[PDB]
Amino acid sequence: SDVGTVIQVGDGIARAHGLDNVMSGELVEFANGVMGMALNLEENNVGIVILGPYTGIKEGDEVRRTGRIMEVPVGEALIGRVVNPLGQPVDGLGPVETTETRPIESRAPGVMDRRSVHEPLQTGIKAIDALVPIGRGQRELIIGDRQTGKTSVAIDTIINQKDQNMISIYVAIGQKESTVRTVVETLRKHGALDYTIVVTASASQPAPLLFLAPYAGVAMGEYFMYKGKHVLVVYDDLSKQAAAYRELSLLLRRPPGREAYPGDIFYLHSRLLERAAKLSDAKGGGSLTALPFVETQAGDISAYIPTNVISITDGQIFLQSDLFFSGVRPAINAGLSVSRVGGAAQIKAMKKVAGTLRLDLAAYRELEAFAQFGSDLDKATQAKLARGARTVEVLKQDLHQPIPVEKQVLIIYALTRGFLDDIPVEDVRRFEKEFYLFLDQNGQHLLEHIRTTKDLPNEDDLNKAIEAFKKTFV
Amino acid sequence: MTRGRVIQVMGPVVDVKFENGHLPAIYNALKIQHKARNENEVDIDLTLEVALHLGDDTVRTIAMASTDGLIRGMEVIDTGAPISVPVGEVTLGRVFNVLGEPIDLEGDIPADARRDPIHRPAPKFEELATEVEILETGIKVVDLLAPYIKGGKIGLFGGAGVGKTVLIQELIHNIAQEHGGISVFAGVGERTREGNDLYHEMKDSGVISKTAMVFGQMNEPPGARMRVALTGLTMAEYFRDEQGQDVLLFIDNIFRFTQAGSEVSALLGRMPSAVGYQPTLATEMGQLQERITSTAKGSITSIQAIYVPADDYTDPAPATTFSHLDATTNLERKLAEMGIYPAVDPLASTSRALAPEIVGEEHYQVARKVQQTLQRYKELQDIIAILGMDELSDEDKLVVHRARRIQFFLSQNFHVAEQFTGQPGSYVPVKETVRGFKEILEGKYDHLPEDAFRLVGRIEEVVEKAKAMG
Amino acid sequence: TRGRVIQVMGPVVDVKFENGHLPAIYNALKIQHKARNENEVDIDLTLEVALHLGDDTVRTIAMASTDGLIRGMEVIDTGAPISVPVGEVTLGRVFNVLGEPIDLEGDIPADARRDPIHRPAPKFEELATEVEILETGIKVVDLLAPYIKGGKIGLFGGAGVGKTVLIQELIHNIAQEHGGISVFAGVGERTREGNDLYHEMKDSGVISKTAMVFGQMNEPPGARMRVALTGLTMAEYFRDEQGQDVLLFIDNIFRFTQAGSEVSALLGRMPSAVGYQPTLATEMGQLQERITSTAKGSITSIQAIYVPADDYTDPAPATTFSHLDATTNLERKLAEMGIYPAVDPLASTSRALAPEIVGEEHYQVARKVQQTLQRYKELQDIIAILGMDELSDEDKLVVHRARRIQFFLSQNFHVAEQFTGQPGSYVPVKETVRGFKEILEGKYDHLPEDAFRLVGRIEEVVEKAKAMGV
Ligand SMILES: Nc1ncnc2c1ncn2[C@@H]1O[C@H](COP(=O)(O)OP(=O)(O)OP(=O)(O)O)[C@@H](O)[C@H]1O
Ligand SMILES: Nc1ncnc2c1ncn2[C@@H]1O[C@H](COP(=O)(O)OP(=O)(O)OP(=O)(O)O)[C@@H](O)[C@H]1O
Ligand SMILES: Nc1ncnc2c1ncn2[C@@H]1O[C@H](COP(=O)(O)OP(=O)(O)O)[C@@H](O)[C@H]1O
Ligand SMILES: [Mg+2]
Ligand SMILES: [Mg+2]
Ligand SMILES: [Mg+2]
Repeated sequence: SDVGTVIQVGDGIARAHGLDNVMSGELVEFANGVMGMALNLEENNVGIVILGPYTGIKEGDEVRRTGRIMEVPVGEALIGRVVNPLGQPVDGLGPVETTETRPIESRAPGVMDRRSVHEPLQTGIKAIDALVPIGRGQRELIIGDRQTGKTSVAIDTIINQKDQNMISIYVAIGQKESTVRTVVETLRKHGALDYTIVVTASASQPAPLLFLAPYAGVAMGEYFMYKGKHVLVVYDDLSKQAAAYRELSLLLRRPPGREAYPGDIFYLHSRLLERAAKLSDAKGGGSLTALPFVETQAGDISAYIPTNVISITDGQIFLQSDLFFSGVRPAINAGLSVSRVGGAAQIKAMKKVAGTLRLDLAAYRELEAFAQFGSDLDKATQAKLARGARTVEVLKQDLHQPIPVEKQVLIIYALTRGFLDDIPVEDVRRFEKEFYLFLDQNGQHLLEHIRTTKDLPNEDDLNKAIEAFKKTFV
Repeated sequence: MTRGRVIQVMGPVVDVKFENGHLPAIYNALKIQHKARNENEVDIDLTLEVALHLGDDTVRTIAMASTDGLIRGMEVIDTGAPISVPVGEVTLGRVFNVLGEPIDLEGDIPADARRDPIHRPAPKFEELATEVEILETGIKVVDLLAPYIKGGKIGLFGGAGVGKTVLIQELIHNIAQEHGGISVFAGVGERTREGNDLYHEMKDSGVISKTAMVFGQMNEPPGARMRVALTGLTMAEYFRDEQGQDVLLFIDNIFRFTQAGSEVSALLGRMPSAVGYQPTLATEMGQLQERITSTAKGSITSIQAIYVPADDYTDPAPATTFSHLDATTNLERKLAEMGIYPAVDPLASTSRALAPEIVGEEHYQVARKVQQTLQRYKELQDIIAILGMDELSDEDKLVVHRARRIQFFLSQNFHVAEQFTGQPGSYVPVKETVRGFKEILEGKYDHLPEDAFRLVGRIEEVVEKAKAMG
Repeated sequence: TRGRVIQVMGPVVDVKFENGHLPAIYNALKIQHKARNENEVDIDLTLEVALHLGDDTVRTIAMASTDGLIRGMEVIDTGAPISVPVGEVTLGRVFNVLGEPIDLEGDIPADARRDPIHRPAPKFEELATEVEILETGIKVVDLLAPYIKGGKIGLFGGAGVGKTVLIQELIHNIAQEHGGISVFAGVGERTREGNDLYHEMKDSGVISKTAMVFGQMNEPPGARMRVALTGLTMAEYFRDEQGQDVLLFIDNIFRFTQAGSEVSALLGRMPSAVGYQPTLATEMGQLQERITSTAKGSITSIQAIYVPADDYTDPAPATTFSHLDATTNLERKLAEMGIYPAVDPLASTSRALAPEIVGEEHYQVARKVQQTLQRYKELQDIIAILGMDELSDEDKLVVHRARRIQFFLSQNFHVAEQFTGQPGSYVPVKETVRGFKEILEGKYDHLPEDAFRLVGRIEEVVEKAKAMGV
């Protein structure tokens, strides 16, 4: 029957007698009151992983089954709060008071439910918006080493959504809690807190909780998508989720795999990442776009988990610490970063300018590799080097200073047509900011034309407006 | 047929105990269909594939669907045969999952359809044929420098985001547009986004009735992602064994077939080997690719794409397939980010049927001159970068002047790229391809600006674009 | 209540409690035996419970060597975890893992307050953060990766790189300045360095502001595991109940994890990673989370971490890297070169290199320095292949000034008087910035590169150049 004694206890895992009617994934609670999941059903024992503080459990304790799957409470009241994988507040401020609950184990949106990704998602990062564009529904991976500007890009993205109508979620897995607090304060100082939710599963938390954290985030994202609102979700590290799953699997004595990872890694990460979608007009047009993060040692992109996640996603943004300390921040390798929705998730003037920009950058990327070493070159060889240097200078921007799209397309129009020829390379950085100010004060009509039209302004007005500023600049 | 109870569940793996002693054979199919008796139970329908016999009337099975909610003691029934996909004329215009159940909402296949077991002994040397027949695609680079062959296996190699799936789709479209033959498309661990895009593109093109589709999605257990290619092949069998005609079979990414095999081996406790790969790797790859043969009746020609992880071709999964290929096509990202589409490397792509007596000697001579000019240009670019175009002598200058135009003219607009650029697309006949390249190599068009050659089809289209630009 | 020992395999023992009562995990058990005959050996031992086995049996990690243990010995249950004497009594004294004092100066009575070592970590509401710089007087840390008060500081390195020299220099300056209670716990250290440090502290008189717990190499794994937790437990009382700011020092934290891995196989855990226990990250985060600054009190924690083979990508250093706020990584190449300390300028980072914390000029100077060093880092590979006469003027200037810079990052140290026979120096941040600004602008190009080696302030650079006769 349902009653049975616990025969083993250790490291957040237990085994139990009885429970002959239990189900796979069923939640189970002990006399201590802590809860856990039944994961392995054997001929005379059940393998249970504990979702809480387990030190109180002893051999001979009776164990009970709840009869349910884990359900995340879902509502509009969660916005701005900080929450656990479980539906319990950890920010103080009392109960969140959600409407109702959803099982976290659910099927994904299927075929013919999705439209093509056509509407942009704006990050305000000139290099990403121009050369690696993203659209609502796209599953873009950001991957790199330590200390190469990874989370500054997610915070920049979430901050910029203030102008749009996006809903955002930040999931932190296996991180130190004071880092969560620092990120929360960074968001709140810039006013973004009201349209975000932060989910915290720190490393100190019992391992099964880190196993359930990404699904905890997607559960709320799905509620908001099916209502019809657009959603953005960030997972700060899938690597720590994989580590927690490997630890939990090894303690259960499941046979190992390539790097001792269990055989269910791809199954689990695909079950997680297939819930991102862009829904059809029949469903309501909602979209749950995801930006997962993966960090792996020493720039070795070739490991088990990195290749799994690269095989599941629609693109990768490759961040290199080599580029960071060279003065190019945020350090993005445009050559190695792949965009599969390049022209479809952009506005028309962005497509038009960015195609030529990428042509210039690809042309420069090879000539620069070796032509600089030979001091003497033909006249036309050096010109492309100068263009590429000005391009890489123009693509750099300060921390937490996101840009609206139209100023981007204006400055890139100035770049591509060669208007920056007179300007020495050092003045180029100041040129962008003073140009932005001058267009704000004088050439507002161009901004209005782009804002209304979603298309490039008349060439004469753009040329006159850009040429006017160059006269003031020194 | 006969029924037994579940005893153990460990994720995808399930164990059954047939107490009476009548055991299913290996690769058999088992069915679980349950209805909840109490409010805590769930309803589940599950398909299990037998993999091992473990003694004392127990068998070990790999599940084809998610195992959540399984309960020890619930009944499993034995079908008595492998997973049987229904085949025939009923599968044209329809989309199925691995189990041969229609994904489309257009309807459900009835009991009338003839059902073919997925697992069947490979054809003998009963009638296998040695004859060689070239298959025309209409793509200048592919038809000129790497012809494909009926019954042969063709490989597409490259990284992520290089142009493989667009090439596969425009191959399907052009085959239906000109040859008019059937095709079958199977996705191994395909993305839902790209599969949806493919269905919508086929509906727009009016091709969905000509082709058939079997879908295997990444969020499914490893075993289904493994078996989807075999059920697609079993679908392709009928149209050349019974209907006796020239069939094609497309495979999305075999890489995932090998990965799913390795993962299933890990779940079964089989000892790893090589770079984490399963013990029985090549016995699986060969058992796949050796049913894809042209007998006297029909070809089952196959075009396949395979993902190379890190620009290195020595990984066991690419290495094993490389021993099966009649023609190989290598797609380069440097081409893909240039204005030259499709991104196919001329020099890295080869075909064993490029022999002069198979393609004809004019074709062979033109191709050889093309490759010679491209190699000389590749060598000379190093000097051009530092010292310029004017340093080299007249012969080298003319060589590069022709080489750039050859590079551009290898590119052409195609009918599936309408979404991406808003231009219609073209098809070039093989004799037209060879004649145009012969005229370019002989230099009938030296005066034309190089921009005219950028993305057009036939050479008279170069003339028309040159007229347009001025 | 008593239980019988039934197994012993090195560190691990297997007590059986058949009385009808069992101990909880983390509890402590006692063995005290009187030798009945000349063969038997008298033994006094304590065991902590680590895992529950099936039949009235627990797996217990021994705190001391297990020699002389006989199957059938009787074990007492204390009913509580390891208790540590907590209070002002800890100041000055030195203790072992079990809580007894090590120096002969006295004993601690029964009436003293004692606390268990195992408890949950602080919650999210309790934490607080700030940006205030903690000046070190060390040019490299001050100018390229400033430490911050209340922030975790990490020293990463393999054997013989300069870790403990930095620990001693920091403890000397900070204990000279700060009015903080200090706790020093040495995990897996050399037992000679403990005595040397004790005598240096007695010379400095800081011993009254310090409490020390010692467990070193010669100890079985259990003490190596629990020693850092004991030191942390003392720092906890000082941070919270007294409400006094505290410093916690731990040298080579790694041996906490290493001792856990060594006994892991004895505990029935399947292997993982490079031999490590499956439960690595859980335990490391469990330790590291308890070391935090709350609103009640603040802990400035300075830690040193060892790498088993000097591969920073090793699992244990990789997991720890995520818990730090400032890191200095020391690697052997700089030690070989003669520049000290061995901190890597281009891989050591802190959360404080931002104009809103350190100011505009400081941030610009630091980033420009790093840019010059990376340019020379690639230029080494270029120069090896081409030679040093093929570079242009600016490329030559880069090498010149990078050579001038990485020497100036070397400083004459105070605690390095024994090793090199030099006075030592304390360099203020403003002087470091002024000197580096002078360097980057080329104000001191004429000086030979030897003049810049192992000096405190740029004025000493000019003095040494004067000594050279230039
Ligand atoms: N545009 C920029 N200009 C200058 N510095 C920048 C810029 N963007 C980011 N940075 C710096 O890069 C770092 C990014 O820190 P962050 O913690 O977000 O990175 P991370 O790669 O996720 O780190 P970790 O591997 O430690 O988790 C910070 O030091 C920040 O100051
Ligand atoms: N600033 C310095 N100037 C001169 N010599 C130094 C300096 N710092 C360290 N050394 C030399 O390098 C040695 C490094 O010994 P140290 O105790 O610092 O090693 P460590 O990095 O802590 O290594 P371990 O982990 O093996 O204990 C010193 O004994 C000394 O000889
Ligand atoms: N003829 C073409 N012109 C422009 N872009 C193309 C063309 N063919 C493919 N692409 C690009 O390829 C991407 C589609 O992904 P694809 O390359 O087909 O998948 P895979 O990753 O399998 O190579 C799109 O972003 C599209 O821009
Ligand atoms: Mg982080
Ligand atoms: Mg593809
Ligand atoms: Mg040491």
